[PDB]
Amino acid sequence: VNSFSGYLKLTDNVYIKNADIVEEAKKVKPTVVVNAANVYLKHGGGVAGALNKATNNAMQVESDDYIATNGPLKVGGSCVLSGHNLAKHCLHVVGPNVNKGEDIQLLKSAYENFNQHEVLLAPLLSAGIFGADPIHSLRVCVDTVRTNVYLAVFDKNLYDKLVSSFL
Ligand SMILES: O=C(O)CNC(=O)c1cccc(O)c1
Repeated sequence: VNSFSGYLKLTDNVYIKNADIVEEAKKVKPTVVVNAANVYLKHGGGVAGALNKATNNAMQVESDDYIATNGPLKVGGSCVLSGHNLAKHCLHVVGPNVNKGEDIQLLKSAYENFNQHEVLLAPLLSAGIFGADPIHSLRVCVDTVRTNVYLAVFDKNLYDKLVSSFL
């Protein structure tokens, strides 16, 4: 038994809710929140900007030190950093950005990072401003992630379509 409430069960291990992931992280304070990162950890908008804003920019300060030491992530890659006031840890995962020409086949590699963590609060990777079809992203999630994932979908209209079209 964990602290997540009001999620619709899709599979053995995948759960979904219409929720602001920032508000969800503040309420639950999960072990791991997933950020929809880019390779530079420049948290300007969507999930990364909202979580970064909720940390009062401490996520961006930490991220800049990480990049100055280690260089950019890979598309499909991740790093673990502090969760600040939102979570124990933030798993920054880079899904492919369709609006930048990145290989959508990298979405499965991106989701494989979640398997290193027993439980996560996460967005649908490569959805929103990353330009992928959220229906596709949910299918890859269900077919790739084996650990327990709690998906927060910001848009109520998209949430209802994700549930009602789920195979
Ligand atoms: O849910 C998604 O797939 C995309 N969500 C966002 O971009 C987002 C989530 C929470 C706050 C916010 O300003 C944007």
